[PDB]
Amino acid sequence: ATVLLEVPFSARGDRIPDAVAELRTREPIRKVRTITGAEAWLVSSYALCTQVLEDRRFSMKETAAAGAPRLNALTVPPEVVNNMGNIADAGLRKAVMKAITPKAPGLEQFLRDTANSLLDNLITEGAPADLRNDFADPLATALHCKVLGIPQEDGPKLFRSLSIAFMSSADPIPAAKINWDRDIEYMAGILENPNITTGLMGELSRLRKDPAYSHVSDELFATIGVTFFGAGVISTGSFLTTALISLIQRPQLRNLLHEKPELIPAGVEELLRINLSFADGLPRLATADIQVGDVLVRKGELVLVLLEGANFDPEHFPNPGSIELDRPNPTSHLAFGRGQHFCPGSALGRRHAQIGIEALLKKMPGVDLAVPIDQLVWRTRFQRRIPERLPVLW
Ligand code: HEM
Ligand SMILES: O=C1N[C@@H](Cc2ccc(O)cc2)CN[C@H]1Cc1ccc(O)cc1
Repeated sequence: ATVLLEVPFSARGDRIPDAVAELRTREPIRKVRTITGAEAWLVSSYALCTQVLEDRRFSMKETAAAGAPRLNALTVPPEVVNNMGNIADAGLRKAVMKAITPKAPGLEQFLRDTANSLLDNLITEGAPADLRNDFADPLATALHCKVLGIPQEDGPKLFRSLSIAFMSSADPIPAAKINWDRDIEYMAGILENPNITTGLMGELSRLRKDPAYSHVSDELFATIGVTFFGAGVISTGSFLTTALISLIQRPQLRNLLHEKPELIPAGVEELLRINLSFADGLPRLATADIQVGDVLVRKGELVLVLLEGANFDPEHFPNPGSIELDRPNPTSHLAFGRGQHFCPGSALGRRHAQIGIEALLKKMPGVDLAVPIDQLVWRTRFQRRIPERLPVLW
């Protein structure tokens, strides 16, 4: 006798498990057990993943309902699971989007200057260098302080909440509440700080005093700052880190992008497609009985949309494990999701990775791992797959 298949399969972000293609072929929707002990439906084909993400009856908000089967414990208040819905209901979606575009004057130059400064410091210090802790994550942090309009010196402490805030735990996490409440207090102070007049927080600060937003809660305004900092920093830092591994393990591609940097955007789109940064499927709770492939999902059941299931599906992306810069459907991957909850920071995430990679290839054309790849230490029970350190030489 064996127990029901458990998720996630592996915390490693450098290889996709063979089990993914086996499930996709044999049972592209099948029952699994999550870390909390709940059962869920794991969806692993492109066709079924998109079906779920495109049907709002598979609800993100309802995953926070008391008594629901859970993928993991909440690390935020339950209402914050509906964060984007709350922002939209407050009439703030357009303003938040506009504030997080990479097209803001001087923003791309700031990303370039910051990436170049971080790389120059690594070169001065000498190999080995840690590309996660001393490149990708500080670049993500600096970017988000700039986008938010908050002091660069405040970034490191906000960043240190993230190793806990983005845990994927079976049980509630006491430290997550301590950090959440403290970070909310910080953002509430930013809204009242007369010096904060730029970026997302400067815009929220002004809208907060505009009569057309007088009944939007101060709780929501502070929550937008904490959540966009956290989601953006963890997602960009983690994606860039693991994309650097994907690139370092593909020296022919690395050489091609070094030689022809105009191919970097197409390269980043493929690095997004093959990315294993999301450690768990995207969760949704069924609000009705809905047929998904051979399974009638019942109201109240949990569904997990496995992004690498979709993104490595050979029926949608032939030769899925290969980075091919001339695919006919290059942006049709699910790295930023699909449907109602499509990533609001997608353009900024793409630009962060493009500039980070462009700068690294110019500064360190000979970049390579400084340890055998198996020696990377993959963070466990986390919402992202990331190596704890990424030691390189050049
Ligand atoms: C490479 C970088 C990024 C990746 C791969 C990524 C990926 C994703 C994915 C897959 C989703 C959909 C989740 C779902 O449907 O359950 C999402 C949602 C979200 N992301 Fe991103 N993200 C990235 C960057 C960012 C940035 C830069 C920000 C903000 C500054 C951001 C903010 C958010 C937020 C707030 C949501 C929730 C949207 C909703 O619920 O409607 N992301 N992201
Ligand atoms: O915008 C959001 N949208 C939802 C997206 C979501 C839903 C369910 C999950 O299992 C994971 C993420 C959750 N809260 C935020 C993301 C977030 C989470 C934790 C933090 O400490 C900071 C920012």
